[PDB]
Amino acid sequence: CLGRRVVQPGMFADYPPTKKARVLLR
Amino acid sequence: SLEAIVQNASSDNQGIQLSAVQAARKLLSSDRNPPIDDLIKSGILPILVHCLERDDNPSLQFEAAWALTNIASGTSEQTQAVVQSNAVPLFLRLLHSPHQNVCEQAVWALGNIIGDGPQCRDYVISLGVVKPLLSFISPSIPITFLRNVTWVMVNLCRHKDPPPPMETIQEILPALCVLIHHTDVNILVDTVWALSYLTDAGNEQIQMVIDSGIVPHLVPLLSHQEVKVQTAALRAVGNIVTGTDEQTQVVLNCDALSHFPALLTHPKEKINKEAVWFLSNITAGNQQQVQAVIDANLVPMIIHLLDKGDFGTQKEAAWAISNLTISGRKDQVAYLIQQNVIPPFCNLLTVKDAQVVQVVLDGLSNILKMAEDEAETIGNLIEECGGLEKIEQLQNHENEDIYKLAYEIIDQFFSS
Repeated sequence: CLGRRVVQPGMFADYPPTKKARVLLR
Repeated sequence: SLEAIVQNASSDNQGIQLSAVQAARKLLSSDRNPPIDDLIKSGILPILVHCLERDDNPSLQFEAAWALTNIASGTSEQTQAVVQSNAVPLFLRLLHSPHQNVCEQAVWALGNIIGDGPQCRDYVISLGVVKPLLSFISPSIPITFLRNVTWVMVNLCRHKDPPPPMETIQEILPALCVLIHHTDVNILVDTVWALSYLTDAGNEQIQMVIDSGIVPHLVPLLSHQEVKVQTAALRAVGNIVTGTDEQTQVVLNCDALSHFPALLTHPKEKINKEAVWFLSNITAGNQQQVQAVIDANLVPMIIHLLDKGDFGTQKEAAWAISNLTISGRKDQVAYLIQQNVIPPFCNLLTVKDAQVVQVVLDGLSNILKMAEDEAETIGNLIEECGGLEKIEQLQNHENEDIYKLAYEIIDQFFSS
């Protein structure tokens, strides 16, 4: 059915990570 | 060994404690495959949490916070082990430490905990993390710390089941209005992503975002030099224009459509697809918003992407075309016809994606229904390019809705 749609799968796949480890020397 | 490390970390001599905690931290922060499960099983979590209480030894607090940060950066079960050992109230305490590095590492650890999910987030929120977190935003904050603060704000905004409390959004939004002016790429990308997570949360959240006055500062980021900013902005404002005509119009009044030529022609196909999604959410509005799209000289670019783009962009362009027919006037649809929309529109009728087929058929149906006299001419164009043969074939499509509509169209317009 026609009309506005929310963000679709596969769009903006480069989201900021939910979790980050602190790595020595990185 | 882990046994010795745990033993020495339980010690009452804080020099030995510190050495052992640092050894655990080293195990946890040397590569990207830390042995989190082994360190949890060894029983170190309560010891690290206890180390967080040592105001007399900031080094021990910092190293324990670092170890716990990395444990919490793992799977939900590992983050939850950190939460279960009562780490959160002690991290909140460390947020008011006089030593900057202790504060920063506590912010980081809380970021991982908050990132695990909405229930963890809401636990941390209920204990009062937001105001202390935001209090670090001042001219003297180091840029690395500010990047961590903004990432934590992303994590506070992003989960939807449930979304963050309204009070938390009201506290966060003024900080985002401050940070959207930063020129550090990392901070700006994370700020715009947090905004996008708010604008995807519902009409009420969208209205909160609009009422904050930030949209005029968000829209121009569609033409930022950094493509990561551009795509984050595309997501934030695109979510806005998924809402009502009035909210969409708030976005259009900032000259949004001006920024889209450089996005429809972008070398990256994913950007073309996202831009066309945005535009399809514009063409689904009222006649004035359809006309905004037309007046911006965007339709030929949309039709070119419908014809020659990758299949994902073609799908989004099929949506944009068909959505134009919802409230578009006969003269607007006529403009589309003038621009050779029919051949590529119809070419999309043989794809495997049933949703695209349905969208195209609905659009053609609305186009024919709208044209009172020109119906015969438009039918001649549909036949010319092979579209009619494609509809006839769709009569034998697996999908109920598709073949029903194919019958309807043929009967109502190709049976004279």
